[PDB]
Amino acid sequence: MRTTYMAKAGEVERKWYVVDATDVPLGRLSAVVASVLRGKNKPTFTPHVDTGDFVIVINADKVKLTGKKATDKIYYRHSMYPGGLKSVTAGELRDKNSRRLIETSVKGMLPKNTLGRKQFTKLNVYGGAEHPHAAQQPEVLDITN
Amino acid sequence: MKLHELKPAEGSRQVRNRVGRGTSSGNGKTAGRGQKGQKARSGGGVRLG
Amino acid sequence: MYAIIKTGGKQVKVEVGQAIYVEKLNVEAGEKVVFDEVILVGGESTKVGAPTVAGATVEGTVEKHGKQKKVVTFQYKPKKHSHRKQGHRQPYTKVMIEAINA
Amino acid sequence: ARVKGGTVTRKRRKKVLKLAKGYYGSKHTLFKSAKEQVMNSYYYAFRDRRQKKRDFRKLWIARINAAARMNGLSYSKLMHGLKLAEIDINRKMLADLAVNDAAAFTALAEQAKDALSK
Amino acid sequence: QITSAKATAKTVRTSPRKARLVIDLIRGKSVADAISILKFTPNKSAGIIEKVLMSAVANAENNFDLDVESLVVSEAFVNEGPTMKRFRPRAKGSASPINKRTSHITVVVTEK
RNA sequence: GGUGUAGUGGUAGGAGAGCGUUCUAAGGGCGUUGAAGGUCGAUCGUGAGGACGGCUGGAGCGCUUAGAAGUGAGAAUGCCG
RNA sequence: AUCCGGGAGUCAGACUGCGAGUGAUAAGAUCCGUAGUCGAAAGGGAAACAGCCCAGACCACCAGCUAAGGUCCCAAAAUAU
RNA sequence: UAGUGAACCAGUACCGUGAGGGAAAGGUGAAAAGCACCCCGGAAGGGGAGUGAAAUAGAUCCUGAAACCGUGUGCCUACAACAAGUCAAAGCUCGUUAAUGAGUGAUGGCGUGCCUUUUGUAGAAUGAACCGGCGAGUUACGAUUGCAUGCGAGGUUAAGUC
Repeated sequence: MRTTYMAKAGEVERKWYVVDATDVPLGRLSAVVASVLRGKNKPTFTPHVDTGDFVIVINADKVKLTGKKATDKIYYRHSMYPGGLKSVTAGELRDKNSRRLIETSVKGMLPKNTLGRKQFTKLNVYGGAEHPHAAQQPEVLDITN
Repeated sequence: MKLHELKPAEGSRQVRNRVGRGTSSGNGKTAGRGQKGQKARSGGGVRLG
Repeated sequence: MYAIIKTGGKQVKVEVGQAIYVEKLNVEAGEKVVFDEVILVGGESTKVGAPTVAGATVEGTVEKHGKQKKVVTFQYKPKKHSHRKQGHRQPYTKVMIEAINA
Repeated sequence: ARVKGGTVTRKRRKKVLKLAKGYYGSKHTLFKSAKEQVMNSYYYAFRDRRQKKRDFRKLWIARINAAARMNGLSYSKLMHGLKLAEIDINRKMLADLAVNDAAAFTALAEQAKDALSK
Repeated sequence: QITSAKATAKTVRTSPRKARLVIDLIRGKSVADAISILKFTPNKSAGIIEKVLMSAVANAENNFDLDVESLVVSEAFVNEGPTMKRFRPRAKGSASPINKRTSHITVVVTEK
């Protein structure tokens, strides 16, 4: 028992970031976004407290799928009933519910604690190019990642 | 020499073994005899020779 | 006023007018202790630590010689027969601090 | 010379039970099952006095990661540069200096920039 | 100066689970309403706690207190008395026991 | 006593040193100004284990050296309550 | 290392490089010779895993370096040249 | 729960047609001075007042542990997959055989009980409902070796008498 910082709940200020998605693949967008929300890129970790930030996503959508996988990465859902596998999606989710792409391929990237739920509700994914959240003054990142 | 200060001759009165009295004495759970077989039953061992 | 001082295997942050709980030092109570290896001097103009920044003597005095609580370290191995039993209680020396470089 | 077993067993079993205050069931007041989680608590204490040191190096490394990446250095080129600059700070001390003293951490960051610049 | 007279009734020949049902309905109320509460429950454990409260009221009158209209049932217990033990001839030769249980009941009547 | 160098996982099994219970002997003690027993405490030793204090209890018990054993429990589809 | 004497446990082994049989030139099969680990070995790796690769814990520390294996996120370190 | 089976009205109660088999059960206080009288209730049972050094010694009567059943309250708990712990840790409540204090614990890392038998166990191999009490390498006579003691080219008594 000696001196290292263990941050409290209301010590670390949060921010608001804006990220485009024009022709970047899924894995690297999701990787940088999921490393934002735990509180990395800030020297004041805990593994207890939400030290992360808020992330808004524009232009869901215009995300690439490199080479093929336009018709290939079949998702799967099962409904706990006999024979109930529903492979209803494909790369079709680019067209419709492009919210639903990034809300799966980021939820996989996170832990599955209770912090993997309080750190998931800070995403906002919009397929268009509009902030309804302009009341909160968000900033812009630059991805060379 | 008197009654309340007795001293024995050194190295000349040993203690005992009390066998089967706890696992960390060294001789508990089969008492220095080991696993099954007729040397470890009640009064086992063949006759001499 | 920072000072980062090698004491034993460990490194310690040091200010003026506090106590540090360090290992044994072979010195009677209390008397004077002069630590020698000083990496950093902080504050305003940081004396960056080349190893043994020269002319850096950190002085101090001693309050007690005491011990931590016991550490019951029992080992066992299941479905076999084993008991090792110990208890360990290290000695500790408080260290008051005086007079970083001036 | 009949010896009864008067007051030894209570002393043993209650020295066991005082090691078991706050066990989340009927592991307060049952002698045969209190004498088991005390054993497993000793196994876990033996493990966890040796995973303190596995933990805090990973925590100070992560904080050095973030604060080093703030100054345009990846998280290992500090290590190699500071050993070329022949500097021997423990990872705890760079962690808390990296949190608090921005001036001192940027000073060490610039000398590590200067070190491997050769 | 003391308030809060007592009254008990020991080894009452009623089961101790069932009598804890009624004493759910009495704790914390005024005395003059809880008697009316007791007079309508149709149980064996109804017509006993009546006698306990009336003896407690008589204790508070004839020994210490005044002000019958300002008395609050503050505490009430159910504890287990000693148990009788008998048997019953169950079929195919054997037998299985039957417990018969008893309870101790106390009620404390503070003023306010 | 220093100071060096070396070693210290471990079942069956071999060897060594100690803790604890009941009694006997001798010396020296405690106790209605509270003994044994019970309960609680945030105490000491490397181990079994040992002190002190608060409460309950109402008539006997520790300490040192030696001796003798119906001398230590969690498991037997153990026995009794 | 040898000799003399006191005291035992063991006679159901297993898998994996290797090199040979019976098998169908099949088996986590079976039977031997050779070496290791488990049995009687805890820590790291192969998601989890007695026998595979690295390494054999007297104890404490919120000190430092490497092996096997790794460096986009879970999850520690290169989105390295 | 020892000691006869039995400290007590015991080879009794109880079981089998019969020969036969066979339990459990000790303790108020120095003295019975064993609660006059009042109060609720049919009583049982309690509350006053008394006896007594002590009634939480009130006749189931010395001390009165554990499982088990309750009452009150300091802290936590209704998006949660938990061999039930341990390492880390915010908050709230408290203040000790005074010391690197005590209670609780939102949250994160790691983590398949205890015996026995086995080449091998978390095992879907096998045993324990829980607590308490009892419950297993002893003794006599011989033999062999280690240690110790007294004598030592010697050692040493048995049965038996006082």
